[PDB]
Amino acid sequence: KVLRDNIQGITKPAIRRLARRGGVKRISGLIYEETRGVLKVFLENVIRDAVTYTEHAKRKTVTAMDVVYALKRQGRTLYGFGG
Amino acid sequence: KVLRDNIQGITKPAIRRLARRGGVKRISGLIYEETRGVLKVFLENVIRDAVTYTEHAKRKTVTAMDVVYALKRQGRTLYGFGG
Amino acid sequence: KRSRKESYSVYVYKVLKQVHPDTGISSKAMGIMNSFVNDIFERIAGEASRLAHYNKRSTITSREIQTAVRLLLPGELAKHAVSEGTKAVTKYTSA
Amino acid sequence: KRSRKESYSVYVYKVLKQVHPDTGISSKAMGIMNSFVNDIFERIAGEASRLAHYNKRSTITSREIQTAVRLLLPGELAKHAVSEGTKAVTKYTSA
Amino acid sequence: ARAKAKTRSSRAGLQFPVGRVHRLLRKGNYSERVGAGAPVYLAAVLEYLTAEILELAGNAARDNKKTRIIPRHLQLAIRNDEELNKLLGRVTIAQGGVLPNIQAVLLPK
Amino acid sequence: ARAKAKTRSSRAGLQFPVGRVHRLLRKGNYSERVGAGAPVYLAAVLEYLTAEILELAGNAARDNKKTRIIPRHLQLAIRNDEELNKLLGRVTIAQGGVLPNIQAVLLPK
Amino acid sequence: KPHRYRPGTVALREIRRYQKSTELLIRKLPFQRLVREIAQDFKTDLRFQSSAVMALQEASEAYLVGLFEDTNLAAIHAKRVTIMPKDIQLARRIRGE
Amino acid sequence: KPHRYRPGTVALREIRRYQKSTELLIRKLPFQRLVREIAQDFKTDLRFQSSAVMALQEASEAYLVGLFEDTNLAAIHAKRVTIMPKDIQLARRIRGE
Amino acid sequence: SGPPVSELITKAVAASKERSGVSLAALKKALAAAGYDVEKNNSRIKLGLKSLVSKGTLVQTKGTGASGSFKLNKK
DNA sequence: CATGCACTTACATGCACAGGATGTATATATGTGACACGTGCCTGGAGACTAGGGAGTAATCCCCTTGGCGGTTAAAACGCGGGGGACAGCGCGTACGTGCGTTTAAGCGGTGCTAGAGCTGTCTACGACCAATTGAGCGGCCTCGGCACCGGGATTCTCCAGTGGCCAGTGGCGGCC
DNA sequence: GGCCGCCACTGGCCACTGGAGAATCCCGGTGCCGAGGCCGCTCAATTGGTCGTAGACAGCTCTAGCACCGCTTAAACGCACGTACGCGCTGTCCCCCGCGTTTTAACCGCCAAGGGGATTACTCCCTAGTCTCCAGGCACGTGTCACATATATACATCCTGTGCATGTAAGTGCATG
Repeated sequence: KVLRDNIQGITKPAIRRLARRGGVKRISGLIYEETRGVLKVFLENVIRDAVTYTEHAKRKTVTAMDVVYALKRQGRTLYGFGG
Repeated sequence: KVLRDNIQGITKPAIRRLARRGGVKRISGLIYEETRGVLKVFLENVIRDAVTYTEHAKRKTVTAMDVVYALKRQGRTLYGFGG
Repeated sequence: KRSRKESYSVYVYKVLKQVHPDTGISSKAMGIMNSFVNDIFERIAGEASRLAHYNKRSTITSREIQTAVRLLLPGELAKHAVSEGTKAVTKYTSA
Repeated sequence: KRSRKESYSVYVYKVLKQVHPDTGISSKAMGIMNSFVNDIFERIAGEASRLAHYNKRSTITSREIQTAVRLLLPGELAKHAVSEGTKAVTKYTSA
Repeated sequence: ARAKAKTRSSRAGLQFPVGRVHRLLRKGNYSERVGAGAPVYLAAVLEYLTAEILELAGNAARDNKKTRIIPRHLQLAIRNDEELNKLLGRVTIAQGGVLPNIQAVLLPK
Repeated sequence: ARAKAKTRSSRAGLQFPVGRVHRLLRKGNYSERVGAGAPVYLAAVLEYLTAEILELAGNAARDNKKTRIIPRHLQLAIRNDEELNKLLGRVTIAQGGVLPNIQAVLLPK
Repeated sequence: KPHRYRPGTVALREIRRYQKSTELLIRKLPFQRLVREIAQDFKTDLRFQSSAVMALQEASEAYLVGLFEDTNLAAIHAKRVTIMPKDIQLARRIRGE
Repeated sequence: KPHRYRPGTVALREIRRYQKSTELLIRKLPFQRLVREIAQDFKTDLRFQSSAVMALQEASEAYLVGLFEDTNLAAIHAKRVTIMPKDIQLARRIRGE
Repeated sequence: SGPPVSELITKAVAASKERSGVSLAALKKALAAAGYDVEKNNSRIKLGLKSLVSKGTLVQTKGTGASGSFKLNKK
């Protein structure tokens, strides 16, 4: 029912892959947990708004269109999911 | 009437004043002209916007309302001018 | 002969005397407050407009406004505004 | 069947064949172009509404559309958009 | 023959103008109809925000022993509150100045 | 006695729907009245913009010898134009990837 | 003798590869797990469109990657090639976060 | 010998003064001259509300001052106390200017 | 050809006789003034100075290894 | 007698403290205009009443979402190692900081003008509203060929071993004192 | 005869290079599933007329900006001398990616189930709109005290001279070679 630790599901090699996409040549060992915290902050910031949209839509199922609304609210508009 | 290099009308000690208000301790000699170019880019953008407002307004004179509309167009909202 | 112009002067000055009866104000600070209250008015109004579009509603209700407050206003100001606005809506409902 | 859902597939496909008769299109890229055109459309609509409000204009006309596209679009994109729109406005003016 | 005039702000028990905000929302073109409680709720929210920021400006003015609110007081009140700073991270204020703030490495020794 | 129902996009020689965009403006609540040439001008502007972005996308797909345009090609086109990237810096394409970019200090001797 | 590449060469080849690639680098279902875990902290027992999860994955990877280019710029700006969490804090403070 | 402060002391005092002060750090008349100079390039015979020029002012020191705290953060990141124009360039590019 | 860089380093340190020992930068400037391809032979200078240190003919004042100041022995 | 050593003693260096000097605070005196408060008004907002229509609610169904079960491997994780990088120390030369003298030009008061913002009447172009209608555009189907995956060869990049040049350590000899 | 300077012998160190190995790019081939084209439907764009009004212009007004001028210092510039700071170099130590191995859970993929998204209908609560009437907030006028400014002390604090704690080196008496 409940979930306790899935932030560690964003594993270190995945962060390494993202950093190589980011052009980072060398990654410190202290990076990964801080990036987990930063990712947690960004995800909660968007998904609180998403929950707000979905509840205001009187739905209990989260739709991607609300995710688009939340992302374009925070100046992070995404192309490829509108409609 | 025709003005030529009023970009240097922003004096170097005024740039030092602006840096000290920003808490800058030590300023290179290379700084001032580069910052003049940067503020030139900033001013020309915002005055392009404010002008476009003004000829759309069918007015010859720039109003401060046009200015604050231009700033809020850039996400740089300014308060205290009748907006 | 001058055309009348709108301001928030009486309301902000009276709520200032409510919160601090002994405190004055400078006029350009009132201009800043005018810009602030206007700015938040179009922020909430635009959020309410697009939220009314997203659920295809042509009527913006207090639910939309409250949703917009939860969106733009973060944390404690949102829930305090919800409580006070709910009180105001309840009092208007009794009115 | 179900209710009709609006899309811009046919127009973008026509424009694609105008610029490239030879090449194809992917449907997820089609969703990207729909997001793109809807985003630009709502942007221009927003500044049109704002500018019409600033001049207190009850009717939204082409001149402030021109103003808004000159405002948003950078440089030669804006000038050629003005040129294309002016050409189309003249042709529709001539019916 | 007719009921006496009574304001809707008083009907909410509020100071912010219900009729003015209602008219501005109607003419601001956000929806073609509007719920009755929506502008009352809106005016209540703005009155609450104005009251709290006026409290903070009053504390700022009292700390500097000045009776009247100054844009410097507004700048100090907004920038020293992390909630209001995150509300207004992109807002600039005329003649506001900044927080008195130095880096520790800029200090001597 | 009706004439043949002709289309306004053809009247302006355009591809984008004049009637649909005019309907969107009438129901998108930006003003209660809309000048007749305004959606025509808007559709022309949109057609121009779509023409350039699609042309750049087809050019990029041809550069990658690909006969059907890809969101990767959309990213590569939209990021390699200065004015388009300045128009759309804050906007992300799904599955777009990133520009090939390595700093010179990252490169070896 | 078993070959061993000199350090960073494979890292640069990784950079070229994943700049060339377009796919998501995050494991899909652990991301779904974490998204639902954050979701129940706001409202429990909700349902998700998989499209919403994929959109969150795309936006999250994009924000992270752009943060890493900013971090790389800060690190080389500090004349270093190894990124640090202080670089990330600097980048977030510049971005206004 | 005459009195002479060591370097940085006057800088600290004026930093405290100008952080405490709110008054304009630009001479007003050459600022107005530069505004008219730039604006004439885009449209001829442009006239200005003085209030419009003033709003253009506090916008100018607002953008510039924020750019210098960004620059100062870059410099203290770079273990320096003297700013260099590439720090400003870094701040602009990370902000996306 | 000429003599190896060790003797040139000895005249480089003996040219000044400051209270503090000569820096690496100052001896590089001294070899530049006297004439040497110092851009090609930084490692040669480092090994020569370290070898002279190991004999005890030179004593390093404040730095360690090739950094800091370098001064002559007691005799 | 002489000579080296050790002990004593003068010399020198760096850290700590008093004292001056100047900047900043802080206390008292004085005007003033800016904020605040009484006043006329009209205009925008409330009062009464209605139409109707957007919206709340009931029903349903099916499609989408959740839940679960097996295979498999890529994916993560763990360990070794060893190079590359961070970073501290040190110095150095320079480039701003600070300080003092000058010019000027920014700034303030006062004059004068008029473009130009802006208000008001007209009225006309234009667009919303409404009824019919259709055809264009959208939902669904179907085929295909472009392309993703697979498999094979060439290419390129890289890294490290072999090699020659370059330099310093070493030995030996002649010449002079 | 011995010792030192110079010339010659020799080994160690650094860069240059070729080649091997491995990752990658490139080349068909082929099955397959989105793309796109066809086809059937429907709803919304069109067409046409009307009515009412939105804004463009004429005209007029007064006002704010623009320029000029004339003093009048503030600061901007400029020079000069000095420190402290970027920064270049290097030593050193440790951190983190390369690589190989083990585990593991993610993912396909397959299937069940059911839940709520969504759609349709129905009826009604509200609210947009109209007319009437009236008081609230803003323009207007004024007055008056909070604050700006000036000035005189008073302390803070920062630099610096210098007074004490600590390292150093030399002189010389004394013991003894």
